[PDB]
Amino acid sequence: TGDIQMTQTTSSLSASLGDRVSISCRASQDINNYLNWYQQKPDGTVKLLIHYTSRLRSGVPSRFSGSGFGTDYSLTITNLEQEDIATYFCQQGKTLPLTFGAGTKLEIKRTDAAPTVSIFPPSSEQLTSGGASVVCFLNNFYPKDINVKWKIDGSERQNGVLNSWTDQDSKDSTYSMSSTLTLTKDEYERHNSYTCEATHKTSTSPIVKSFNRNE
Amino acid sequence: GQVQLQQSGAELVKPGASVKISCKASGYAFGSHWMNWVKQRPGKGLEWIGQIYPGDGDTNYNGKFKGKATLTADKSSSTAYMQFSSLTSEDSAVYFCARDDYGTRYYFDYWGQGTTLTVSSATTKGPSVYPLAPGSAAQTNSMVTLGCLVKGYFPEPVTVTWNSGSLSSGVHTFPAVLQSDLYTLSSSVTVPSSTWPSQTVTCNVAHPASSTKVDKKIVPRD
Amino acid sequence: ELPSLCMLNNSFYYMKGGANIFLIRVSDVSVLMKEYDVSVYEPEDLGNCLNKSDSSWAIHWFSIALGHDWLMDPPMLCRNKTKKEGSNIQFNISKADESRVYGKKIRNGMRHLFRGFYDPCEEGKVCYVTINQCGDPSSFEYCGTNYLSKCQ
Ligand SMILES: *[C@@H]1O[C@H](CO)[C@@H](O[C@@H]2O[C@H](CO)[C@@H](O[C@@H]3O[C@H](CO[C@H]4O[C@H](CO[C@H]5O[C@H](CO)[C@@H](O)[C@H](O)[C@@H]5O[C@H]5O[C@H](CO)[C@@H](O)[C@H](O)[C@@H]5O)[C@@H](O)[C@H](O[C@H]5O[C@H](CO)[C@@H](O)[C@H](O)[C@@H]5O)[C@@H]4O)[C@@H](O)[C@H](O[C@H]4O[C@H](CO)[C@@H](O)[C@H](O)[C@@H]4O[C@H]4O[C@H](CO)[C@@H](O)[C@H](O)[C@@H]4O)[C@@H]3O)[C@H](O)[C@H]2NC(C)=O)[C@H](O)[C@H]1NC(C)=O
Ligand SMILES: *[C@@H]1O[C@H](CO)[C@@H](O)[C@H](O)[C@H]1NC(C)=O
Ligand SMILES: *[C@@H]1O[C@H](CO)[C@@H](O)[C@H](O)[C@H]1NC(C)=O
Ligand SMILES: *[C@@H]1O[C@H](CO)[C@@H](O)[C@H](O)[C@H]1NC(C)=O
Repeated sequence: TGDIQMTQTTSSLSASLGDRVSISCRASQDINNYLNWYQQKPDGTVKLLIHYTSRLRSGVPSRFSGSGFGTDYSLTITNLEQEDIATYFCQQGKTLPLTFGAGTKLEIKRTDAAPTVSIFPPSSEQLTSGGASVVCFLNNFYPKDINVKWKIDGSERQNGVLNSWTDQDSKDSTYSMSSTLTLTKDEYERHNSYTCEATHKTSTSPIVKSFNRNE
Repeated sequence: GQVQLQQSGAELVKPGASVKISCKASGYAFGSHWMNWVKQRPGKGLEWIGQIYPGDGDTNYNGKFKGKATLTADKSSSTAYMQFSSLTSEDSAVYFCARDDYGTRYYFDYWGQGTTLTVSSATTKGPSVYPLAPGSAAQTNSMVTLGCLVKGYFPEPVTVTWNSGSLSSGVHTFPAVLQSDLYTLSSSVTVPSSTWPSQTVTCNVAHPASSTKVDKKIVPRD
Repeated sequence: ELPSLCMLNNSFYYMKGGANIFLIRVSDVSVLMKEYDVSVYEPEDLGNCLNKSDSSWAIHWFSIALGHDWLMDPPMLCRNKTKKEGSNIQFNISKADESRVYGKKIRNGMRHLFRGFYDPCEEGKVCYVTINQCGDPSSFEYCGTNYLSKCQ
């Protein structure tokens, strides 16, 4: 017969510290309780948590437990902790080829937090290279949804903006974002004010940080 | 002592070429356990490639990776190898070695740290490290944020630290962005206003593929 | 043809049966689990534990000679012969509940087969009789002729 397909129908979930969560896993064929759970930390390190549906590996907190039979399985985490931020993978060990579910990402819900916004002009070093990057850091906010708009001399600018978002901070459950507006040195010297505006649910007004090249 | 699986470093390989990565095992009888291999791409879950039993050299492959992957092992050095043939962009991924328990239970009880393969025709380039300091007219708070812009390198990875690692708590290093065959990333650090600029703050960037190690001191703008 | 036995030391025994030799060890170490390995419910199931058919009747006789009751006693555990690691047939003789009477009966079987038999089973702890066929990886180096010559 065909390969055993492992389905984790929930790709991501979020819960508060102390909450109980359950992560479902189902197989396309009876796997007879040969079902293993792995935890992958954000840094990529993988650890076996549970084998044979419910058998906890040494050192794994008892908050982690596994249930299931036949095709349907579940990983339950009670009293969710800060250290449980991770992606959880199921895996059948019934027959070759071994196959894994696609993973369920776990993130912590916390209270709302406004971003701390900082703006940085290009260094003289970069200007010598012929580039000019204006960097806006938007740090330690929650929830993750945020909007950044750049304006040069009052006009919205979308070309040349690259954005990058960190994973959820393991210590305070916040997110951070970097937004970089890169111009050529010459274009940069053709304008005056470079402004980062952040819209976030914590405030009805944008958080506005600005640098003027006339310094 | 304890079980460890130490994998070889990141590889950049041109399309069409081959590459062989390794997994050095310690802390257990290497000939008495299967070594399995797993491929991870973002949003592609985990894919089992195959396994070798170094005790007798026997191998089992996922049919999806037959011909693509060739597993070997050397008992005398306790090292498992995975060789790729005719590499293409779909082979760009992180690859893990992972051992099975004694008795072949089809769970992977210890994992390597992963090896990142990049298949690309783009050539290796060292980064430029640019200091991010507040504008001269910027105001002073109780905290001050500084940064480093690590621009125009290839391939991944770089490593970014602050004051030779002394400064670690208030750091955010952002995922690199690829554009026109070059990566750029930024990193921020937040320190008390008393400490900087009175005490020097320096970001340390390393790019092994280009043999680049740069320290960039963040000086106030005047 | 007929089996011959010997006692190397306080935990190492051997049986020769036909052209095969078996390492028999009594210790508190087990690498088998009912979750993963083969439960031997009837003597025909010993075929799942051993590749060679000739080696099967000796183990069948040995188990009978130990006093194992195939109808009423708990099943033995063995590693599936299809696995790489080699034969491993295991009697659970722990001086604990659910195996206290069984364990004493099997130990008395060992005393009847080896006069010098030593009991290493501590009360309230696990204890096992383990059989590996000489030449399987599971017998390691303990069936080299430097060991077998000391027994006979
Ligand atoms: C050959 O025959 C042999 C003889 O028959 C046979 O050995 C016997 O096997 C039986 C059956 O397996 C054993 O009976 C069971 O024993 C289990 C193990 O007991 C010991 O471990 C427990 C768990 O220990 C972890 O958790 C503690 C609490 O957090 C920690 O303090 C520990 O440090 C340890 O943590 C470590 O491991 C964790 C898990 O990986 C991990 O999270 C953590 O980080 C860390 O790494 C102990 O609690 C237990 O303590 C007993 O003894 C002390 C005194 O020393 C007392 O104070 C305790 O009160 C307790 O009595 C042991 O140290 C037990 O888990 C099991 O109990 C469960 O099942 C029974 C029903 O059978 C229930 O009544 C009971 O309530 C338990 O239920 C739990 O599990 C079930 C699933 O089974 C679950 O549904 C339920 O919700 C609940 O979670 C039972 O007693 C027997 O002990 C063995 N005897 C001997 C002598 O070894 C052997 O297997 C045979 N060989 C083969 C190959 O088959
Ligand atoms: C019996 O001999 C073997 C082989 O050297 C050894 O491994 C084992 O520990 C010995 N047992 C005892 C009780 O001396
Ligand atoms: C039986 O033979 C196979 C090879 O055909 C081998 O892999 C396996 O370990 C052997 N099992 C035993 C119990 O000898
Ligand atoms: C032993 O393993 C084979 C697969 O190699 C399987 O077909 C068979 O059912 C197993 N036997 C037992 C008794 O588990």
